[PDB]
Amino acid sequence: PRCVSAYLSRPSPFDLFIRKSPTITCLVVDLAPSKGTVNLTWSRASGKPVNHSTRKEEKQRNGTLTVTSTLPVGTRDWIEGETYQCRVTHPHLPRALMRSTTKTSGPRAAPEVYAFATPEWPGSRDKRTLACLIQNFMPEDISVQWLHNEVQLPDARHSTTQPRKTKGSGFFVFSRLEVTRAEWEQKDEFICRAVHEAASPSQTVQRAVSVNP
Amino acid sequence: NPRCVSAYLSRPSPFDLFIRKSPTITCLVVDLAPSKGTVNLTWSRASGKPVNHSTRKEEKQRNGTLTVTSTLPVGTRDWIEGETYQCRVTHPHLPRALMRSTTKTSGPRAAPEVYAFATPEWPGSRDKRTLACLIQNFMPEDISVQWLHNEVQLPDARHSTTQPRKTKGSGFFVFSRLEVTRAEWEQKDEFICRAVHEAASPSQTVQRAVSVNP
Amino acid sequence: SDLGKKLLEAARAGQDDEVRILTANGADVNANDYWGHTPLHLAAMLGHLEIVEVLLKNGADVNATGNTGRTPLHLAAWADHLEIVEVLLKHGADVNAQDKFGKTAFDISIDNGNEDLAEILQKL
Amino acid sequence: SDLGKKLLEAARAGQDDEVRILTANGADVNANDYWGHTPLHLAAMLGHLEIVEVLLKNGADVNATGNTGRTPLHLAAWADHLEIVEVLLKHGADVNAQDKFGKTAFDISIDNGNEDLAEILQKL
Repeated sequence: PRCVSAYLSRPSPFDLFIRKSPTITCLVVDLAPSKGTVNLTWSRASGKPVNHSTRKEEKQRNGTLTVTSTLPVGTRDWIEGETYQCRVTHPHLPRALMRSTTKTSGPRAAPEVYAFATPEWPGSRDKRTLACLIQNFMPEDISVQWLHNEVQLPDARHSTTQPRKTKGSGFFVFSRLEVTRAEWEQKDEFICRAVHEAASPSQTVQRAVSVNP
Repeated sequence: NPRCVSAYLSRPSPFDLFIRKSPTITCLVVDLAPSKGTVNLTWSRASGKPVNHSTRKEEKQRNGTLTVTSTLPVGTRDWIEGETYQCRVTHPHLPRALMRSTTKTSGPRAAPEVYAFATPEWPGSRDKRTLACLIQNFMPEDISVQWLHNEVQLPDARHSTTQPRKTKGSGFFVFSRLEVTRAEWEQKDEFICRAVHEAASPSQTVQRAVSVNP
Repeated sequence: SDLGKKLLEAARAGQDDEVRILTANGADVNANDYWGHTPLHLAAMLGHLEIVEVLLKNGADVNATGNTGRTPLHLAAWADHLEIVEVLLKHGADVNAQDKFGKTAFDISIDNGNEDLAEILQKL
Repeated sequence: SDLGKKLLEAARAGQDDEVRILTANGADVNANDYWGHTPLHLAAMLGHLEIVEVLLKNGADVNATGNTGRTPLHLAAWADHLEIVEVLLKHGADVNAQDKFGKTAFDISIDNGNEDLAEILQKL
């Protein structure tokens, strides 16, 4: 059944702390194409002005329409706890849709980062897999990246899981990075890096891993 | 906040299917409005042959939701031979009825690679470690993961396993996490991450051992 | 004997490239699957309307014999795979073919309460 | 000075156990957050109607001074946190309190097209 839903994201810890240009995104899914345009309206709880946002539309495989708005937010404003609301307006829409977002609260705890290389498995031995467990952080907002030779790889190179609750109070996450013989041979140095608000200093924790130690 | 009743129909767990040889499928209906009368969940087979007695579960949710499930036992033969099963969901004030169907997932076959790892001792709790398991490059995506200590299977609730994600290639991968205690690895430092998967030969099982200490 | 076995798999899979490239070797467009179904059964149900004609093209029987008496027009009606149903009677699928239970195509239309299904199963 | 800082955090968090256990030490029910808000602001918006009264209980001002002029009745109206709005006028929240822009409570009711909001913002 077709049901329009809306999702409002917090800024990536990377964008927020590293690039210091945080954005939030309002995602609207399962729209019926050419049913007129959907309005996405941004607002602040304090009623102060919002920046210009970028809107993206893309017809989907399943013939739903997906619409996003990305709003740049002040680093100070966010970290100081501004609340931002996405309001979604549509013609064939009964109630309007409202998502809001603000800086996550609650206890903080910095991430533990562990990195691992798969042993050589038969078949492709010109490939290995690096994997990373980051766990026991809170809140759940985390950025993961991989570096080779101290330079960050394209995000598309790796897969990262959604934060799941640990048996305790924190969260954990896995990242997978397939690599090539060409890569680890020219330098067997890789880093799994996490960006997290609770990591001190500079909100970063990383761990090195080599294929052949 | 939106409320769109949705329905999900699962394939049998490879464990149930190949190991226990008592497969079941489950029809899950979410986001129902409680006490709006009862929802009908009706099972049927594409071949028109009889379905077993199913079990129905209802549980109100701390989000006002009502969740309803029906679990249907299916013949191992019938499933593996490609029977198709449908869940049909009927409701009072319901416009059009809901229908999910399921059949053995076909496509190319690929066995899982299983790699298991222990976390080094991290400051703070050093009476805990974390075991982790990467299973990857299997297809199709139906996989069961379990952990054993001393060759005996632990309760499923002890571990977390991820949803199958596509690898960069044709296969899938999955992560499992298992927190352990000093008491456990000290009495025997033997743990196994086991996968059950249709493509694993023989006997649909692949496992890997891991120890807290190198 | 051998070629056909592989075929049906894709008939349900929807490997069109294959499917078009299998009758190209001269496939048994009337193959059966451990349960007397032609691909046409399996196509019919899933929205592989991509390949549901590819069969009738290479001659597949508009009403095959499912070994529970069920001809693809049944195995279409099964699914709110609806546009698929339409074609079946373009060239005639038996409208009143009985399973071994005592069931035909028009039957399932309310077995699922499908109002559109009874609507078009009251025509040809 | 110190106790209050911790307080508001929970005022938004919704740590009721805490919140009830903070005025228990004699908390400044009229604390402000870097942006003149009492907890009452922060309660109002999020559905912490659990704690929105806990404040008024221990005396919180039914119309505090947000440093963008915004009194919690605004910060309620903001959110389709609707049942929350109801209480505000049970004991009177200023119905016509102006922000520094030139905006009040009745304002937001159509800023969001909220028909129910204009419905009950045309009463007391």
